[PDB]
Amino acid sequence: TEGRNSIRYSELSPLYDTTKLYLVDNKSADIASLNYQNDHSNFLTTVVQNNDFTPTEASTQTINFDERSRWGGQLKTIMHTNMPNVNEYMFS
Amino acid sequence: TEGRNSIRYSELSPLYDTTKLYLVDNKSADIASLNYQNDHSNFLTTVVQNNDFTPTEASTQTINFDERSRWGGQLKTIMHTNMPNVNEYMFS
Amino acid sequence: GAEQVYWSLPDMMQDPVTFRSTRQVNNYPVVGAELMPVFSKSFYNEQAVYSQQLRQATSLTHVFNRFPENQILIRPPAPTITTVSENVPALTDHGTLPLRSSIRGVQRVTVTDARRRTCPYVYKALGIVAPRVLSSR
Repeated sequence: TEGRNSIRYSELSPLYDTTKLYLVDNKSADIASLNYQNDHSNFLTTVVQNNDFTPTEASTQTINFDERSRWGGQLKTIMHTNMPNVNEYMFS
Repeated sequence: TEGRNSIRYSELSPLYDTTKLYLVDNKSADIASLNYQNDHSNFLTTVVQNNDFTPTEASTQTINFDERSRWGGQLKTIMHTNMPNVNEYMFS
Repeated sequence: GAEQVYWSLPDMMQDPVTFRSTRQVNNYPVVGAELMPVFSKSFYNEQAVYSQQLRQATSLTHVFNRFPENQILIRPPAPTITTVSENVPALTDHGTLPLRSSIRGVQRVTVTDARRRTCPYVYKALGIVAPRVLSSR
């Protein structure tokens, strides 16, 4: 199991066999640059938390997990909605 | 020669068998913090160029070169002075 | 004042130790240091009083030396040695540093000040890199 479980970003230290990846939408940099036409159901967000890079030039780095191993990670979601009773979208 | 020639800072990537180390005195952080009583002939300066650390809390990290090898590096200096002909310091 | 100058080259050489890999303009990890090429030079006019007595007769009525009768407010005499700055070219050799594996076609260069700002008085800049082999892998 040792050896083949490193997680290299590009230039930081390599991790080993557990991280976390945050898919948030409340970053103040994505509001002005990437997401301009779309809303909270179809947005576009970044993973790197480095803040030496604007997200137009942060769309190039690759968080390459180690090969010669099959990876895979579980998913946890939190959603919150507010729809009325009678509305036009659901034919009511 | 391979293997035993890494240069680890503490958390960045390891280099290999050539760097440079700058002993400057014109940093704007050392003027307000470290050097307050002394002058250009007996000053006290930092080596880390990270600027996430004030130099009072940067006096803890160690740039440890790799063991099982004897190291050693050459020195180049640049000094510039202005003394008068007749003065009191040199009994003239 | 003799200030230092920093060369940066962030697409060919690797980063030196304790430097963060960034693409902001005013950080740009430094690859070598020098001195600003502005020297001094002495000339020894040796007269300095007759050459001041005669200079304000054919060139200067009373524009400088407005009060040519009061002893305290009189024009100061010129020294017997005079010093003027000058600009010379600088040829330097900075030693070896490790370079990257793949080199892109376009490259950046940057020449900064001690307070991380570009000096506008640079007229010519020129560099030559000659790769060699170091330890194996």
